[PDB]
Amino acid sequence: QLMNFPQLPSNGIPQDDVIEELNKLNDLIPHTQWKEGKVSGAVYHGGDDLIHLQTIAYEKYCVANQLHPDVFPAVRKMESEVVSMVLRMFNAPSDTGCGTTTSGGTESLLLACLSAKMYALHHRGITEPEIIAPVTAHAGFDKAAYYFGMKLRHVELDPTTYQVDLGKVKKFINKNTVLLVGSAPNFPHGIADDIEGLGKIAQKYKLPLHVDSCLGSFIVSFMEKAGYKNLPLLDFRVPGVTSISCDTHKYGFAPKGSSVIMYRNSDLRMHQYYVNPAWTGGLYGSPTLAGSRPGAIVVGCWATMVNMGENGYIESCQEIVGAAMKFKKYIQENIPDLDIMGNPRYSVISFSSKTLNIHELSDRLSKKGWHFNALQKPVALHMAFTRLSAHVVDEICDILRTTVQELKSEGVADKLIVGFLDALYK
Amino acid sequence: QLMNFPQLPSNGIPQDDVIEELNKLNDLIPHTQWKEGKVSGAVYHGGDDLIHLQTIAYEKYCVANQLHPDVFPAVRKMESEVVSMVLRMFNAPSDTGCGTTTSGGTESLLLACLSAKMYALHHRGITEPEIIAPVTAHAGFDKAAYYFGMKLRHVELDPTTYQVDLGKVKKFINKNTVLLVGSAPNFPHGIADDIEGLGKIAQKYKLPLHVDSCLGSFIVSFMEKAGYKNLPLLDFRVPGVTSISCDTHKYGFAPKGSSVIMYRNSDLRMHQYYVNPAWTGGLYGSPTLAGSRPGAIVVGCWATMVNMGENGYIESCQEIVGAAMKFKKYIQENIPDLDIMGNPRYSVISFSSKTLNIHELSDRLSKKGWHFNALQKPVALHMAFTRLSAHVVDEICDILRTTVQELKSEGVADKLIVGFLDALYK
Repeated sequence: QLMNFPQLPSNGIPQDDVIEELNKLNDLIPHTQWKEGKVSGAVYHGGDDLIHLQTIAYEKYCVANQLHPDVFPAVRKMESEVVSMVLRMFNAPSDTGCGTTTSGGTESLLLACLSAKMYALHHRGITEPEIIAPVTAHAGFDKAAYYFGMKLRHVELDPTTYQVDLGKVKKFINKNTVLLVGSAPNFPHGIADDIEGLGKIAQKYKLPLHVDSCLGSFIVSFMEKAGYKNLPLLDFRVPGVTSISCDTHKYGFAPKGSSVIMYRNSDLRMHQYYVNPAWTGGLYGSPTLAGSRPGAIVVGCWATMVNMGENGYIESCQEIVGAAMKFKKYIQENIPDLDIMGNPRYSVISFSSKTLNIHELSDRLSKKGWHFNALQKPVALHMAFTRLSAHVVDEICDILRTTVQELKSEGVADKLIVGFLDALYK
Repeated sequence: QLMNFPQLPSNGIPQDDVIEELNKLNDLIPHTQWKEGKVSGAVYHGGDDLIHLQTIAYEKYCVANQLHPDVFPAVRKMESEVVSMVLRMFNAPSDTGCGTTTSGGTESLLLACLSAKMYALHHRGITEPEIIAPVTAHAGFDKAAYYFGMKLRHVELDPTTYQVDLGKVKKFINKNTVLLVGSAPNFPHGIADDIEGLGKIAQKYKLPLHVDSCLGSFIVSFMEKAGYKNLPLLDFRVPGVTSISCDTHKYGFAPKGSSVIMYRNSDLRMHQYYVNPAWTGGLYGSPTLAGSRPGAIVVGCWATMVNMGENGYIESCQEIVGAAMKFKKYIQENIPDLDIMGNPRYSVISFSSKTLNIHELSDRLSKKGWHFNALQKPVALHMAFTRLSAHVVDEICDILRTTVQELKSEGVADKLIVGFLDALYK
């Protein structure tokens, strides 16, 4: 049995008695087997070898804190490089094309939102900021409206392609609209909204255009280098594109808790910064929303991108997307009871069904240890393909079986969410 | 010479060619010698042995993501423990006394602010939130007002004790006031504001009381167990105390990027959470402000607190504070040209001088490789004692020498800060 600690021990336990417990924890208390590619997301690589790299890199820069460039210059140099490499993947202006680093993919979105808020509030003085984005967007956009007190307006989609209706959005352009969003790809259905034709509308109403490539990251960019044709534009080559998010801790396989927000020029990110010279403790200047920052993490991110190179994320994209498509084809050819959502061109595959109760089906799967992300409006579920789940041949026959087992069988919910949040500390 | 990367390499370089570069970086590009205890802050421990622990712990839980408790349960169990141990250090109600974990010490402050904003906006419906705090507070409080659009009102201090004037604050109690802050200790001067007598005023105007112990962390709490007398109350034993911040990545020696925010009951933190069931991608529920979170970091934090135990942070407090006091005494007995700021009872020591130009003095030191935090209003400087700088006997004779070398010698600055922020990516 493993020992728990309601409070600090009388005497500190040796390092040896610790790692033993660090293993007792992994070995004992059961969990979802991500190592066996049974989770849609969470772990995106899992390679014992890769982990070891970012582990020793962690050790080298364990104390690193981006708050102090004068003390940790190498970390500064490695960030300027990371952002630089990511900028080239999305073909940002080699001239004014700047960028910045963030923690989670969520912080990246909030910084693009704060950028537009304090921008339109500087060139238009909008006292009532208003952000508009697809319903298929990410909760990261729904947070910004809550925190910054902005007005978030959801826009419905095209029932056929499941993309975004570029017409309904026009009906929402106001004197308060500060930015328009285009998830590419979105989290729910993994389908890139019309971006190539969205960099034209942005130019019309002089509004900032943000692309939520947090999920796409190192897949969408390499779709072209992987040898895939008929692919829209999802980046700065689209003149109407302002900012672009990208999670390196996702499909970059970088240490969890590392993403990047990009811009077309510096005067934009200027509005995402915080400046307070008046402060007595000195004169703060957070490039992001955080004070002290985990230097090691970004270093581990820098090391993976080099160890992988441009050739790595190709053999990565080809593999991941390769499986996602094989998956899609199998649930079309076989498993006739399922319905693909739109035309997933990438590594994320979504689907639904009116013949079966998808809600119960999900439970039938989770009971077998396989966890698909449960969706709503419409009620569905998907599988974000990772290197681990890239061993798909198994869970294709698995889902068919489960579907075979299905057909062979004759109020304010706001208060509930808070409950399982408090339950994370007992 | 070290190789730089404007973009991803043609072919990924072997792990071996990476760690070599990871060392070339440390070895080559010069930096401030924190290992020699020449930095007031940044690195708080630096122990090769300790680092190794949190390094292998990192490896065990490298993929860990707090977004998925069902996948990483051990991380859940270790967080519930961490918060639990920290709660006991500050003597929170063993009944309703709850808590939560955060990234940087900054996020912890913002969550206490959002807590009060969405609280007074729920029980009083205050459309114009108003936060009041000492000028000696932290920039973390100045950020919340900027992001959440709250009104931050600074309050001056007592010219003699350098604490906070509990009278001037009374003159600011409004129908918009949502919380009062009490830095303990503050960053600028490392002097704990009157908290023992501040838990009485909080009860008067039924306002939430937040203690910024982000800097004090594992020092203030252990001041009593270290064998020190005549110590005010800086925690929940003060009935008027609502929330309390604490940076574990500071004096806890935990992996950088880990702090904790505490409450007296759950209904408080309830307001710091984010809830969005309406979201189509599912039903988000961020306990903090972040999406995906670095599980490894909190695990490394959990491992240090156990390896240290309650006996570790005593031999820690006794050592750190021991040096800070020896430092203070030496600049009083010797170095008659300096003036201690108030009565620093802890590990942080601040001072000033009218005889010498402190600004130039700071430069004289930084030129010798010794970096003290430059302060303003009043123009001064301090030294936050870490385990490394806890070898003080040296830099006491160093500062005297530098002072000896001193006396032996016959517009909108807002636009400037943004400059050195953009310069972090070239």
